[PDB]
Amino acid sequence: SRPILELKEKIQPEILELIKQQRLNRLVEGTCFRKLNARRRQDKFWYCRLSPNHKVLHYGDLEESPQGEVPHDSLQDKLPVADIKAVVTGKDCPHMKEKGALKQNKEVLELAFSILYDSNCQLNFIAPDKHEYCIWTDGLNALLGKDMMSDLTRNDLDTLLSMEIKLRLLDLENIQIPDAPPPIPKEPSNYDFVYDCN
Amino acid sequence: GQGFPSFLRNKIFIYRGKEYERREDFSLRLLTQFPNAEKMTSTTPPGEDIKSSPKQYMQCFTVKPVMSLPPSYKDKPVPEQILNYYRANEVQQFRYSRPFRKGEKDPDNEFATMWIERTTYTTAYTFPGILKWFEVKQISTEEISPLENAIETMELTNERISNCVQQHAWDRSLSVHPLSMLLSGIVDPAVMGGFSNYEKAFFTEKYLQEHPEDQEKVELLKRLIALQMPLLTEGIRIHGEKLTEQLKPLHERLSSCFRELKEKVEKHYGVITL
Amino acid sequence: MQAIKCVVVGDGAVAKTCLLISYTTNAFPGEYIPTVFDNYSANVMVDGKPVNLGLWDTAGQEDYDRLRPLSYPQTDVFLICFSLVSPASFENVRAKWYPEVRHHCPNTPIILVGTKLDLRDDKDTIEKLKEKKLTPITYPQGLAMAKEIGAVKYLECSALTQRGLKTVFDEAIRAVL
Repeated sequence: SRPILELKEKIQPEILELIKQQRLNRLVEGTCFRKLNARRRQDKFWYCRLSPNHKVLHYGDLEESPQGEVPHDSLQDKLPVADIKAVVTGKDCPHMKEKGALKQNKEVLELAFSILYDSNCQLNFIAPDKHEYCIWTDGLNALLGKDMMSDLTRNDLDTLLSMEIKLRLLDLENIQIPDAPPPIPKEPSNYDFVYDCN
Repeated sequence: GQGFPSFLRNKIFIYRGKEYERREDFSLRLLTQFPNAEKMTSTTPPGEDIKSSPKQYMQCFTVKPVMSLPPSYKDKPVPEQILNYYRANEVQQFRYSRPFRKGEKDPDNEFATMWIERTTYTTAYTFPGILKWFEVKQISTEEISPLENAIETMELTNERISNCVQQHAWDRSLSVHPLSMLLSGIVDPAVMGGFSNYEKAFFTEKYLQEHPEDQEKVELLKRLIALQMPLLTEGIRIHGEKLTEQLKPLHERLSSCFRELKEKVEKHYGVITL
Repeated sequence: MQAIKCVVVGDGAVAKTCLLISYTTNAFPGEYIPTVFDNYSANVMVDGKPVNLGLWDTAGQEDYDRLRPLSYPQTDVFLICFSLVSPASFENVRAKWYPEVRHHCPNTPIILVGTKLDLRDDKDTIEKLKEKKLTPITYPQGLAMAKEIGAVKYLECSALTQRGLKTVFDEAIRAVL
């Protein structure tokens, strides 16, 4: 499958952009995200909806809505997508290093993500589980315009690339691809097509 | 810009924002309305390059709702409520003051250079309307001399004091903190003494060399502060009516400085009271 | 409907009045028109309901320490102020402003606020401070001072940019709320 593998991974980007566009859709539909230490009458659930334009984020201390995202003007309808330095994931979150009242336990080490903005403000949030944590980081990095960080993302890449290529080898069925490509027959220099064009 | 729609490119509109739109909140809302959300910084003048360039450029700022003309209301001692309604509604004129430095930037003083290039805006229709916004119809600039600015500042201060005095004179269960607010701020121009600032700016004979024929305005300043002092008197008496023990040192300071300024204007400024 | 008392002090070399008047005017940045009188007021909603507001513009030099505290009584919040780019302001506040403020009103929600937030990273200003042997003091030690008081908040803003300035005042109002 050496010619097959070359031809397969060589036409990569379409699945990549499809994955990322889906991630953007997932961010837009969003969910009621999770806050820090929302124990005493603090709304742990709260939606963070990406703009359909994907430039602003509708988020804030929204209520405990089990249905999820509600379309309206959230507590803060802006997150500046043009200046976010990064998102800190895991131990890099300072709130994980908190040793006082906001001690995020070791059971949320993989659920910690904070948006870097204003160079002094952070958005220390929690994910309900790993897969959506990685999904949100994926969507953010897509806004950041870089690679993805979900195991499920690699899963999707491999499975769908295999599906597409497996569909393509139907014309060459019972035929083989010489890993050394066939030599190009020489083209006569004249372009005087005796029969008409088109 | 040019990417704006046909009726939007190189256009200017006036928006009837919400009751408490801080400027940048409304700016954020407008950016939500648009891609290419970049904000210009030469707020007053347009950009000729951008009068044709793509990449839609915008700019937003609050403007002053110029008072309407309540008909058959010009002199009758009508209560405020109808006027406060007329402050914002049924309006078509809108102005915006333009700070400008004109003259020497001497350190202790700025009122030697202030020249306001106010910008009056007239739109075809009258807020409120079918649309929460409207395109400006005619644009007009203005020019204001430091004498003039001193004037307008002075009266608008006077009417503000009158307004607070009357609004508290009709309702008794009313906070006295605004009275402290004003009475303090006027009594001690602590950060910079506005009165002496007028004196150096215009009352000095130097200005009467820059403005010999234009001394018919410094006398207007004199008459306007002259009408100010009795308003300060009603302010002092109103405070005394609403005075408390914490305000007692405050009130005595106000009263002492008030009669000080009284004698000063009568003789030191030489202005004749009524 | 209601109003809130809120005092502001600080050394006169920072022109806090410029910030206050720019905010109340809602003007363009760097386009405020300075009046002649102090003690500004405004009427803003922060959450739920709009509130009236009154800002005590207090002169900051040492002499008026006899008249300034008489306005302190029954002030809902006070806003202590400085210049982020003035180590001398830090000396004055940690040494004079903050101590006497805590003395006069040991019972008041307090927020420390920076100023010239842009000039904290102004390279020419920073090099001037270095050649004048002053420090363009950064956030973390300001945070340390805030913890030293344990103020209900500490923020940094600028007048030429008004950044966080609305956040400053919303935090100030919600301090009572």
